[PDB]
Amino acid sequence: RVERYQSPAGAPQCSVQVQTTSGARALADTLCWQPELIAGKTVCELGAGAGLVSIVAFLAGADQVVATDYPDPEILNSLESNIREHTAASPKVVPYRWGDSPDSLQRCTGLQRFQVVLLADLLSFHQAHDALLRSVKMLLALPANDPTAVALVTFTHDLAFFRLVNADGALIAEPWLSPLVHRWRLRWR
Repeated sequence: RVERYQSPAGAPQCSVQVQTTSGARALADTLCWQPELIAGKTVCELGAGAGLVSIVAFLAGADQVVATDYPDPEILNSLESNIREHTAASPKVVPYRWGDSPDSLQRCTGLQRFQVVLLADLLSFHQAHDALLRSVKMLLALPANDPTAVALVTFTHDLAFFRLVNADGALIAEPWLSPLVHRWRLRWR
């Protein structure tokens, strides 16, 4: 089942066709309107799924996109097949289980941490909220080096994930942009 995507009218502009096995569209939409969010930044996508946001991230001029999903051949292969089919410093596709030390991911890509971290539609399964939090804590660039470091979290209409973040006082979870599907933001401090 091929889902087709193209950016909205009046955006600083490409159509994407991907094999499949919502807030992804929303996070994408944002990236086209505000490419300067990720222009020249290092980007890591958690649960990249079909690969839409990572492809857009690339087309927006990130200096590295590391798209990740669960270590499953079926999903990774097509993730890569989709990402490659729209790439002519190519993005890397790396397996990563939420909560795992990122040593191997940092081995494969050369990056320790990331300036932008993208989380489209990962919020439905609650029992994973903790591992997601810890993942962001481990993957997001530390303020010492990058003060403008950010994790962009988008989801489709609970907010308990963000409750979980703030209770754990390391990161801080704030709303970020108006709803289309909601858009939030994680950050240090």
